[PDB]
Amino acid sequence: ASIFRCRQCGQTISRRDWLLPMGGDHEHVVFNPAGMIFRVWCFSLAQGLRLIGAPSGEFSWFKGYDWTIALCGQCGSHLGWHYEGGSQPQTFFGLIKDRLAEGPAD
Ligand SMILES: O=C1C[C@H](NC(=O)OCc2ccccc2)C(=O)N1
Ligand SMILES: [Zn+2]
Repeated sequence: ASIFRCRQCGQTISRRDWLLPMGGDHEHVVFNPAGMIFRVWCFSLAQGLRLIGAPSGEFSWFKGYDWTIALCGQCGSHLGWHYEGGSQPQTFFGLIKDRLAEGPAD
């Protein structure tokens, strides 16, 4: 089983087997209105995160879902976002691939 950890501190976050094909693919290369560019990978489940702020629909990369910022719960690195449906209760995470390290369970 392949595991995703926080690249900064090694906190365990998610699993390759939780990748989620939102819109057809887990990977979305996106930018926010301020011009920050991210390679986002969608996961159905994740742990080790602290969510901050209120949910927002602003410029959501996944139509019909609102986002909340997700930090590493250990080190405070910005690891991505939590998404929740605006009209149904599904949830998932969009995590910044380059802020994760993928490797074996060990
Ligand atoms: O789906 C989304 C999430 C994303 N939000 C965003 O970039 O908000 C600003 C921000 C929050 C925290 C760290 C960086 C930028 C956005 O514009 N669309
Ligand atoms: Zn961390």
